[PDB]
Amino acid sequence: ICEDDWNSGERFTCTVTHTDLPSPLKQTISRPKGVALHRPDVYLLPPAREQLNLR
Amino acid sequence: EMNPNVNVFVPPRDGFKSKLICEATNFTPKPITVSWLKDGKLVESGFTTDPVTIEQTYKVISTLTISEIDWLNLNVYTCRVDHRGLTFLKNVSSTCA
Amino acid sequence: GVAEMNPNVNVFVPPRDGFSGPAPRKSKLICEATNFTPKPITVSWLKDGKLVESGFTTDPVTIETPQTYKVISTLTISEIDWLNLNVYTCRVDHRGLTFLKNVSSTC
Repeated sequence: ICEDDWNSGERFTCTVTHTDLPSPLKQTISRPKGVALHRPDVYLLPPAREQLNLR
Repeated sequence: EMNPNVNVFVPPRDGFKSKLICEATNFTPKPITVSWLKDGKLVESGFTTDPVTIEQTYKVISTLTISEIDWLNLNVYTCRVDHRGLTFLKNVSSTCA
Repeated sequence: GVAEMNPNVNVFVPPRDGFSGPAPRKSKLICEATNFTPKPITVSWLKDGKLVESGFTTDPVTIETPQTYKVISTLTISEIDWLNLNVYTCRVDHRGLTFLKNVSSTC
């Protein structure tokens, strides 16, 4: 799938052909639109001193 | 002049490439045209026509070569029968669908 | 007056809408075999272990490098017996070998 074809918001559903289920299932896999872009904030949490005592 | 009885058989539920038989017994006169369809589209090749036998009535059958993958995906195989200008259609699908 | 093969049992069943006519409706069962030589097969129908002696018509064996043949059979059944989940078996006797194929309408 082209990169430009995914950002346009198209319905890409896959189908299966199995003998147990006569009716194929459809799974809607589409990227939701209208969302915003937020800069992620990375924080590092050092381990507490209560764990280093156990060694 | 009587209307032929169109009957299309289906493969068993517990498995069986299978074949499709469209019987048109108890029909008159002897000439009869039998074709096959696939999801509303014409079929070029992949089927044969057995010679008409004698059961006065006759017996005409047709064999279609299909696949297991293309049969359990909600596909309609209509047996179009043209008899004395009358087009007979029989839409079939999966019983367990 | 040298090809020895085994028959392939193929049983056809009516669909959920294959019954027609005045009540009770009736249908047909077809048991065909292809790609086998010689052809000692005798058409026999078994309904839940009971031998059927009426309602069947054995058509003559036609002709389809080994020489293969094909046999087409027809058995008259009833809609009432089909709703009771009755297993139909097409008995095949090829050179003494017994071939069975149990079919039903269970999904």
